[PDB]
Amino acid sequence: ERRVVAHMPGDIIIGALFSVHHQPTVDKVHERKCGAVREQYGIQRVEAMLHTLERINSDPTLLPNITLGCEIRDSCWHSAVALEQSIEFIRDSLIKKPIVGVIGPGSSSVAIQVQNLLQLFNIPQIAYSATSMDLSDKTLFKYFMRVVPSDAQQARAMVDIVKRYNWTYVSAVHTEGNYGESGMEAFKDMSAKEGICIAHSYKIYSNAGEQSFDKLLKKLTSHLPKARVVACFCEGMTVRGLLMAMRRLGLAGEFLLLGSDGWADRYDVTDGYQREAVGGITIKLQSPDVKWFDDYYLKLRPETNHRNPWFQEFWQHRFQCRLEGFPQENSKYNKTCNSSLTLKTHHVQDSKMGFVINAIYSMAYGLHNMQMSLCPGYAGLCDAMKPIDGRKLLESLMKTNFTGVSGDTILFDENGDSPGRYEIMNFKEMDYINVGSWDNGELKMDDDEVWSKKSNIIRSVCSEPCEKGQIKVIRKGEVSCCWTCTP
Amino acid sequence: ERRVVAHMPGDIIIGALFSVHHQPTVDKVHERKCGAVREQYGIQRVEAMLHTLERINSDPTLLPNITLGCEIRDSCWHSAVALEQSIEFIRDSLISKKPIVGVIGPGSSSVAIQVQNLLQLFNIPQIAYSATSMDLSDKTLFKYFMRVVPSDAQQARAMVDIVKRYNWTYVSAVHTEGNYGESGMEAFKDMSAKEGICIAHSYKIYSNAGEQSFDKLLKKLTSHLPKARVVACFCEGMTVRGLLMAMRRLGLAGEFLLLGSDGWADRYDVTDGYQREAVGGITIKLQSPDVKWFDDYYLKLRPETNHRNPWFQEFWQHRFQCRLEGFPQENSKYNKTCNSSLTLKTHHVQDSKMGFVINAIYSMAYGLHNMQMSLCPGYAGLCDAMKPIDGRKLLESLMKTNFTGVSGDTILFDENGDSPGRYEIMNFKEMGKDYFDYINVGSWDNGELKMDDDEVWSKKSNIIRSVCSEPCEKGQIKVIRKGEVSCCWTCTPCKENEYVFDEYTC
Ligand SMILES: *[C@@H]1O[C@H](CO)[C@@H](O)[C@H](O)[C@H]1NC(C)=O
Ligand SMILES: *[C@@H]1O[C@H](CO)[C@@H](O)[C@H](O)[C@H]1NC(C)=O
Ligand SMILES: *[C@@H]1O[C@H](CO)[C@@H](O)[C@H](O)[C@H]1NC(C)=O
Ligand SMILES: *[C@@H]1O[C@H](CO)[C@@H](O)[C@H](O)[C@H]1NC(C)=O
Ligand SMILES: *[C@@H]1O[C@H](CO)[C@@H](O)[C@H](O)[C@H]1NC(C)=O
Ligand SMILES: *[C@@H]1O[C@H](CO)[C@@H](O)[C@H](O)[C@H]1NC(C)=O
Ligand SMILES: [Mg+2]
Repeated sequence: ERRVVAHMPGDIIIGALFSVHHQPTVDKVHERKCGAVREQYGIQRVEAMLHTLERINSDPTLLPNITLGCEIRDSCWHSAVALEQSIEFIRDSLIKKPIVGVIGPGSSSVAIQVQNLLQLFNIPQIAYSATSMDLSDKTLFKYFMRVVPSDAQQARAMVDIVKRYNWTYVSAVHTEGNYGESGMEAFKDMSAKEGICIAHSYKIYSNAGEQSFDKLLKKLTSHLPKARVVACFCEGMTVRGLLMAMRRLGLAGEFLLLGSDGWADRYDVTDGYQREAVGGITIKLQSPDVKWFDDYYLKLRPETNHRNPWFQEFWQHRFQCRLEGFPQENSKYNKTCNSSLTLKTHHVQDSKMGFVINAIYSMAYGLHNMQMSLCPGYAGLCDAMKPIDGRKLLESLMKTNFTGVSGDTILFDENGDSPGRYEIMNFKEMDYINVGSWDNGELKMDDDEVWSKKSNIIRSVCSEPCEKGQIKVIRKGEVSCCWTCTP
Repeated sequence: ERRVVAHMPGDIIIGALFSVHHQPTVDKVHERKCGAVREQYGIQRVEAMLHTLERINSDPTLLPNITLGCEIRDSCWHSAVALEQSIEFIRDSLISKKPIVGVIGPGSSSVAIQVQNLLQLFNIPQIAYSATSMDLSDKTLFKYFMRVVPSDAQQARAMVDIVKRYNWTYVSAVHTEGNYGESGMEAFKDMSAKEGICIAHSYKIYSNAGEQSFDKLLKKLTSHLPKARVVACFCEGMTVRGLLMAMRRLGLAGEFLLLGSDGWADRYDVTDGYQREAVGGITIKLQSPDVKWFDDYYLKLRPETNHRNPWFQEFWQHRFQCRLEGFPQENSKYNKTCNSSLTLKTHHVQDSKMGFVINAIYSMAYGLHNMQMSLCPGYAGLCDAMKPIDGRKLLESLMKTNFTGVSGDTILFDENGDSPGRYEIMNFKEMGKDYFDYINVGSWDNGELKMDDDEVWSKKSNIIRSVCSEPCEKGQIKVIRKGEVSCCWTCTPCKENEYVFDEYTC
């Protein structure tokens, strides 16, 4: 109740919807009472927003004589609360200091709802983790950009990997959802057009159980001789459940798991089942650590950081102590916060931190190019920039081309989507180790590191090529890659 | 004469009078045979017209589903030829094909006066891009005249507020006699006198005499050396250079402060090689940024491709002093032949008032758009109320027009069809090893005068004082009206038995 907002003043104010708290319980959905505080998706991304705007105001090349402000609201990873705060943006325009554009939110569905709201008022929205290829349609989501690649780009990466190693007959398993269905149908179309055959579409949920995973493993073994590669558009723990199935049913290394981004180099899926895990090839989303972010965030102190209102709550929650003498001091904590406490103690940077920073820079560069166009000779905001036109800002943001925080030359296509830049990992008995890269179609790889020799490359084919004497290829009737050699 | 016209088709056609050629020789004024081609005032402004109409037709927000055409005629900077071409405008208007809705230009203020006197007879709105003379401010006499440039009176107001800001009560005045000197000087006199500033004397000097008259006038200016030191200069370009040559000759090196006009704003040919006496002067420059997209268009042009501009072959041959072999408009008497490597980027200088030409074209376009939005509310193109366009209605729309210019300016016209003044103040300072340069010191935006006080002067003591009489002691004031000047008094002791009635008499 009476939600707080971390807002920074400036000549231009950019809205931000971060997931500071967890989504409310099933009970309080009609009440909108968020859960515990979130470290990575919350406080870290809020501080990223704040310090990135500070660093952008510091830069004299980008937006000179203009101050960038923000208004950071808690989305709580739930469509309803995000809609509440987006409505607060829409009314807070009212025309103090209207919101030019919104950053986020996290979830793709929550992003869809926030976009359906914002496009009604011509407010450009840039996402940092919304990947579902439903948002690629710009007739339905006119003002939606994103610095992350769609799920279709990842399915394209898997298609070209299966292509490169001449795997014509492959099985398919996906975690059913708005990600499984999407990635799997994109993979099906792309593979079928490239000349690859699928056994059929297998869907397994993560919370099925330790018997449905075994039934699905047997349904996958029902194609044991011909197919050996299982294209896996799967969540994180779905791969661990299938590795537990490989342990149970004793299929140790009888199949090749082409892992998705859910299982990229995340140890918690393999550890203690590393036996069956060896051999798998996984797609990881290339995300380097933003050094200067860590340098800023790890120095923070609740004694000093007052602009982030959730930082006192976060300090008490992370260290399970009580910030004695502070305004947001909470009881029910037995221990008291020691002055030695530091954020460096077991610090893990946010998964997609680089993408949050890149989206903030995307908004900043769009505003800067709009100022350079509308106000040619002016340094700050001339009368064409007062007020900023949402339509014109969108026009500029669609054209935006800049070099990201990690060296990426990030730019948006006609559909407001960003190019895919993944790195391929192989789980080898030495750990996930890098084996190649995928840059928007350009697939380079270390062929003689995933396999020792050219003979070791597992073959996945339904029917062997017909004899030079006995050539006549005849379609059996069930699959296109299964023929009968007749005279 | 069979003059050629650069015309572009459209649903609405806008006339334009640009100065493609020089004005005819004194002999051929009754013959109307124009001179050499002009790069900046000519070809550049013609291409500006054409490409600006292209870019406006590209915009779906401004005039959607309507095509803007034009008819670009050579005014030759001479009243007679401009009247000829304006007559062709008004007659193919009367005949209907494709009447001329409005005219852009011309350049000269006198030629603008004549063209306006012609056009207003047929209710054709005219927008000027360089006609500044404040004679055109009267709308009872020039009912259909707009202009995106400020009047000369706005510039005199800028000088008045500059003299005001630095407490310069007693200043001398010099102007180049003409339709600009007289105007600016009388406006300055009225404004200064109302603000509380006195004039030492108003000297008028012509640009063509000199080397004796400049020295006599410099001596007449020195006849007030101690009291007055600031000389408000409503002067042409080379008049300031003549006065700097006088300062060189008579050895008055930095004995006076020259408050320069737009004739000498950052115009180097006035200072160069006399930069010694030029240092210190404060000049008003008309803020004109470079139109990037214009250059991007113009510098790519090629006579092999550009056929819509008929003068482009002549211009290509003249600028590069070569011969366009194999072309229809190929001219002899050129010894060299045109190389295929030749580019317009070679020593390119954008037109002085290019932004204003583009802003005038946009003014006409936005006026037409607002007229279409009013007459035809739901319609996209031209309904029957827009067929035909009423000159009176178009004028009504253009007077109310308010839009954001090419450079971010909020261009709008007042009740007198004049635009707000947006000037920038320059100071000629010695910047290091023999590097003399005009440097920005502040801005004047229709009354709002911002400035960098501690950059034109190092300290508050360095600010030159220009005052006739020092303030009288508070006890014994008795300021005496001599009878000749309004603010030049003599401080006298008030009679011991008399009382201090006011600050003027006892
Ligand atoms: C504008 O920016 C310059 C640096 O580029 C700075 O020196 C100046 O103080 C700024 N002025 C305003 C009014 O922001
Ligand atoms: C992106 O911008 C750079 C300049 O920083 C330019 O060289 C490059 O061609 C641009 N690329 C695209 C695709 O616009
Ligand atoms: C206006 O022009 C567009 C093309 O830009 C065309 O599709 C549309 O049909 C036109 N509208 C009318 C009413 O003619
Ligand atoms: C002008 O005089 C007033 C006092 O009448 C003073 O306050 C002001 O600073 C002066 N301005 C300048 C530029 O000297
Ligand atoms: C054309 O230009 C090139 C480069 O400027 C020059 O080397 C060449 O000699 C020129 N050709 C003629 C015929 O002058
Ligand atoms: C802009 O134009 C409108 C015409 O409707 C006028 O009322 C308004 O005063 C103009 N803006 C300014 C700042 O004068
Ligand atoms: Mg900045």
